[PDB]
Amino acid sequence: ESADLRALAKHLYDSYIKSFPLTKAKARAILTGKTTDKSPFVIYDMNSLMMGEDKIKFKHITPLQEQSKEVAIRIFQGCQFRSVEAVQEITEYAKSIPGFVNLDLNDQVTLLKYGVHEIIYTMLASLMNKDGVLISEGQGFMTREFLKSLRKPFGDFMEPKFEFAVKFNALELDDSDLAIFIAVIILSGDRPGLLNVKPIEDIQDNLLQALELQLKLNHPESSQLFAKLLQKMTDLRQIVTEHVQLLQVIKKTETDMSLHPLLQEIYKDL
Amino acid sequence: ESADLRALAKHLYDSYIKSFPLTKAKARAILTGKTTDKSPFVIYDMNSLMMGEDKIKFKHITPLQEQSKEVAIRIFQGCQFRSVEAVQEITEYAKSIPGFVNLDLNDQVTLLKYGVHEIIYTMLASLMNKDGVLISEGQGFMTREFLKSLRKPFGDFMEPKFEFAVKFNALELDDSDLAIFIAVIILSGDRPGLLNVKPIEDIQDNLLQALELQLKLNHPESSQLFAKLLQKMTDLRQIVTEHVQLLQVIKKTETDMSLHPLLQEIYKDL
Ligand SMILES: O=C(O)[C@H](Cc1ccccc1)Oc1ccc(-c2ccccc2)cc1
Repeated sequence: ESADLRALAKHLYDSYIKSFPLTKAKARAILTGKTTDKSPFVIYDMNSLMMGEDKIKFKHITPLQEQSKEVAIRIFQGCQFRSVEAVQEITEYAKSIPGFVNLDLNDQVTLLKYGVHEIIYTMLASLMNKDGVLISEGQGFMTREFLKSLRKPFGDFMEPKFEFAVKFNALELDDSDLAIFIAVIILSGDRPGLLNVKPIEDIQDNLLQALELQLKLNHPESSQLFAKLLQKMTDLRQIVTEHVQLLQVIKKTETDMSLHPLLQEIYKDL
Repeated sequence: ESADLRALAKHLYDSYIKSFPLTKAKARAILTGKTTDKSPFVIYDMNSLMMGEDKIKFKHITPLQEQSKEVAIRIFQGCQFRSVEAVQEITEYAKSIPGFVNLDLNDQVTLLKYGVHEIIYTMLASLMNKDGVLISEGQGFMTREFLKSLRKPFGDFMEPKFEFAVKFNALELDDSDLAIFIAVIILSGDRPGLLNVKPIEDIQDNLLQALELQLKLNHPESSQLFAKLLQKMTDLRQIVTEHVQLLQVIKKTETDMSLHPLLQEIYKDL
């Protein structure tokens, strides 16, 4: 019954909004979109970063570039802190999806563990455009040009995403679309370790139906959109694979240090 | 109109039969040991592989292996024969896809370059069951167990495809289904290098409509099969990749060998 799907879509959309601070609507208005009433603090150079990290609401480190920690490492470490926040926001949204909390606790952990990266890159695209990504609750903007002028290892760290984001955003999806999509991702069924796949695919199936209806009604002239969105899941997978790679590579730069114990402890890998 | 779509499905199914000698239909008939009009010779060890050259058209070596192109090599030399055989075939099927031959000559080469291996592992699935795969046009059956006990590297060339096959075959798709799915794979548009994307996406958007109707009609009691099928394309991409990196391994540990030109031309790391 379409009566239930429309209902399921509104529920999830509602949770998505109350779960994620920066929405794509809120992000798009700030971005390319005009809507100028509080412009962001651009970061196009080493000086932009420095001459700004001391005036931007950031809770980790301040501008100190001169034989005192490097810029390429400070930015990466910075994205890990934030991704720990996102993981928490995603976990909360996961518990709003009908059926998720009723699943075996182990599988819930497995679904989150293996779906968090795909969700993050999907939402990252809401903050990015061909020229950069919004930063800090949408208070800054780190240009795409800067990010590529980063150290030898971090130079390819964000370029692939930018390429994915541009294609993904061409779909012109809104938060009500992304909400259902993000749920489909969480409720996969192919994640390794699942103890009871039936309920998971049962829910994904119901989420997939909602998503389909949501796209037909919300984008009536955008043919086969549903199909395009699902085939984007192939792109995210590579994005996640390719990500664990550069990670292992980075895991061969900074390592043995006695001050990282309880700090590294908080930032395992995901 | 859903009538042109049905006509497209029929058209495609028709060219599919005309380009592929061993359909899933014939393959399943041979695999269901019940149908004994012509059963296969089961390869599951050296003696079997050895005797396999008597009841099959195995032009390879029957006697000693190691000091004369070991068993492993022999098996993959043939494998290589099949891919090129499949490429030429898939290449023939592609020309039947409406509009494909009208695309930019270069894009045609790109659609095939990235499409053909995803298609080969899709169709290869029709020849597998949890236990093994039919070889030499169904005349033979090589055990999954035997294939996995080969030399350190060659040993794990097929396992990831058997795992794909087991879950992909659970979808119970038939030749008329795969025909349209196989066409959706080629007419991607997200393939690297494509000079002209719009025209390509107009064809695929057409192929996806067809496939959607085909699945609803041919598998009415199968919810979200369409979606399930499209997500399977993510598995395909991954399989292609692990494969190439394996090929790169042999390329270094076997300098006396050779990866066929056509396959070499198609393959590019990264
Ligand atoms: O990569 C390819 O194009 C094919 C794809 C394929 C794999 C399994 C069944 C049918 C096709 O798989 C090959 C794997 C190994 C080899 C090979 C050839 C000579 C020596 C060592 C490996 C050739 C093809």
